[PDB]
Amino acid sequence: GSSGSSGQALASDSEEADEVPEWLREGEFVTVGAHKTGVVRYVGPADFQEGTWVGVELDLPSGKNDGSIGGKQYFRCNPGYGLLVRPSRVRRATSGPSSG
Repeated sequence: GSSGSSGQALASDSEEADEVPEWLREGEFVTVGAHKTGVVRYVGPADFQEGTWVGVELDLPSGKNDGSIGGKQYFRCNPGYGLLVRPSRVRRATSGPSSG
């Protein structure tokens, strides 16, 4: 068993945490694994859960929390157009190569 490519690249595979990227911030376009795209509206820890959370606004109806969760609110826009996921569930999009 030997393919064309070969070699190791030890980088990150020991300390797995919820590190919050630098690009992550309010007014920043991003995408999710299974939650479509959405702009960041909130970025900070929670009260019910530990770690760091990221409020992503979904232009389309497919979220869970209508701006607030378990009482406490973070962002308000419309019922059925809000969601809050961890940084791990958020990636940079930077869409708009030519058009907008």
